[PDB]
Amino acid sequence: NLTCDFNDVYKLEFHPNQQTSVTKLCNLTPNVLEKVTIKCGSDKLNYNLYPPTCFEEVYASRNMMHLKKIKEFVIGSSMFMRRSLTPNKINEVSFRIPPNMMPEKPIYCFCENKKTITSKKDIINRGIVEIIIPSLNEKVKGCDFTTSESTIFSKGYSINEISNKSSNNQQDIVCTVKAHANDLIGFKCPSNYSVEPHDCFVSAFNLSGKNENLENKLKLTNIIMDHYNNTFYSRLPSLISDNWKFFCVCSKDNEKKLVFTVEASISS
Amino acid sequence: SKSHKCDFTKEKYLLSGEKEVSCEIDANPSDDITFICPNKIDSLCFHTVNISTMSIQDLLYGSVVYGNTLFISPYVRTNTPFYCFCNLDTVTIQKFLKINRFLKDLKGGNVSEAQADEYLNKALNRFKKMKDLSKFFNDQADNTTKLNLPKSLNIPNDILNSKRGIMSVFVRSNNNVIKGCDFGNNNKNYFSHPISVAGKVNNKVCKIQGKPGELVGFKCAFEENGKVEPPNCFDQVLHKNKVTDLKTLIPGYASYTNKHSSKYPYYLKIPHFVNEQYTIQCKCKSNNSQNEYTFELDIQPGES
Ligand SMILES: *[C@@H]1O[C@H](CO)[C@@H](O)[C@H](O)[C@H]1NC(C)=O
Ligand SMILES: *[C@@H]1O[C@H](CO)[C@@H](O)[C@H](O)[C@H]1NC(C)=O
Repeated sequence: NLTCDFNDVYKLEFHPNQQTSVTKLCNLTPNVLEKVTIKCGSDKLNYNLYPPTCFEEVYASRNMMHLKKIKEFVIGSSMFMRRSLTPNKINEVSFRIPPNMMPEKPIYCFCENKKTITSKKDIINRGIVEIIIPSLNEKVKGCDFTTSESTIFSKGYSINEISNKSSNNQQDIVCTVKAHANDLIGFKCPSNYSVEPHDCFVSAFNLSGKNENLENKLKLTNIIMDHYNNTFYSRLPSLISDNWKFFCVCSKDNEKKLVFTVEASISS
Repeated sequence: SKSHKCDFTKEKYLLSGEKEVSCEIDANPSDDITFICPNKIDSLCFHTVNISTMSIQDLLYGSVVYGNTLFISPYVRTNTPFYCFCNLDTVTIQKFLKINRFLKDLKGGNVSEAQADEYLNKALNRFKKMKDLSKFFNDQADNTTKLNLPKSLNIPNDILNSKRGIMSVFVRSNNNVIKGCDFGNNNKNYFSHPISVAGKVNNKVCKIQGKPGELVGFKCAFEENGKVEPPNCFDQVLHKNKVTDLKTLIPGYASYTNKHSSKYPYYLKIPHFVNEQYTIQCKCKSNNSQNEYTFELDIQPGES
């Protein structure tokens, strides 16, 4: 599927009398906002992942050089999950592909099965996970509160704007994006801010205010609410019934409110 | 889960016709009703209610009341009503009418960018306004007969210095027992892990696993002046045997607790996404060593 299982599919067991190391490849080409997953090792399979912090750390090439950090190599990446089954090692990892405006590029994470044979040597059934980051052509209709020169969103804000040194913290920052059907929307907030509501794209704020309309009016897909990265993404539906307006708030005490608001025009 | 409110501050209720003003509310389990009365009479809601008095924990076991809000229990057995009377004394009406005007806060085209700004900025302060009101109400003690409002509403000191209101609630029954620990000796078995039932409970620790999106919790043995460790559970928990802010482990969580004592249960709604595995705990603390237990929670990664 969109998972590179190395235990129950793409099996990395050794065949008998093995004396050389082979390398299975699991190439995936996801679309933006989709979830990729690596299953490797278990309580009955002693496989280790490289880098053990993948996907938070990945390799930029299949040859395990130029190790890089995904927060900076693939801006926008979200929903990093890590699940363990044997103690003292984690075996199922996953994350959500972010919007990209630059050319496609791969990221790599390896998974090795190692054993010493009898001179003597050690043989490895390596499994390379090759993910291609899709390229889009228009930036996301959204707000980046972490930079005025965002590589993901259309509107951006320098920190001199979201801090209260020049303006008082009573005048908030309202970022309106207009968008239509099948459009990517989202926002990113700085690290120690909190997003209200907890499920912004499942529940937003009505323009009467303090209202979580739970979005029966606008049914959004590919909803991503990463509260660890304050990165939020979704896509408006195939058809817009009526024009709608909703908003969500990033808040931090003694700071301005950073508010993301969308007007969805009727589209088909 | 819907959220109900009966605000007797409104002119629609203060300048009404008959002498018995009545707001009616039909709730369900895990809902939350809020009651804003200028001068609470008879019983003190939501801690003590009027039957035509009883304390809410005996009527609807598993409920929590914080500030002026009742989080209904995530398990009710029988459909039950409650009543809370509010004495609108002539000048209490007049007094708040003078404060409600000072506050002064469906098909809008909003073609100009600027008028769209005003409607949103208007909606933004009602958001910011209500937040600071529940914060001030939570700081309030449990025994409070006279409602007061937070300063920095800028309301004048001159304004701070007939009708009878009755709000009546009915809440339905359900059958889904609480995924939690009940550390009190009673045979009602409202929780997944009582100690009246053997085995659920070992070495004074109650070990529960929680999945993303689930609501779990615990309720200490009842006493009037008990405490929880950490004092701010669930907002601060024990993690790796040190007091950690829960927001650093599972941001996006919700909680339903009482900051002033351990009398009421403690509920944690695990967020829609937790990224790692996390073991956390909170402890019941008492001058009675037989009433002290640890609530250990295994939070399992996933999505929802
Ligand atoms: C966020 O808060 C933590 C804890 O106070 C602090 O250590 C960290 O440096 C803060 N980060 C930023 C970007 O302010
Ligand atoms: C509430 O009760 C406590 C004792 O538990 C008492 O000290 C306090 O003064 C009371 N507050 C009011 C407003 O009656």
